[PDB]
Amino acid sequence: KVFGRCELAAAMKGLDNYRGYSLGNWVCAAKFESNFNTQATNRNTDGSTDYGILQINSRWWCNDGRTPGSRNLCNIPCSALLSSDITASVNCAKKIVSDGNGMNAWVAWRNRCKGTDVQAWIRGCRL
Repeated sequence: KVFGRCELAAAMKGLDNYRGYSLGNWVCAAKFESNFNTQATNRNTDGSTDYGILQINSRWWCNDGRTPGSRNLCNIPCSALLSSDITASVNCAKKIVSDGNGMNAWVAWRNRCKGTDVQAWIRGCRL
């Protein structure tokens, strides 16, 4: 499913201020990570693949059966992260952001959202 900005913001309200990260940060990351598309996937140089709305990596978080040495810390097959229901992505994202590096774990957030007016991303949305 390709989400609308405000639609995704409402879907992501459980992440609003989680670990101190305002909702705008989460919507901005999704935009630049998957362009609001739950079915997005990207293979990396190291053989791992990023999945879904938040492009969660198969090396540590989910199992895709083709990433040798993978850890599957979120205990889910990566395909669960491609569903139109983003719950699994939201619950795995919570573990990742708690890992110690915060949202810096998402390269697109670090390079395109961090230190910007992220409030603009939920502007106009009825929450």
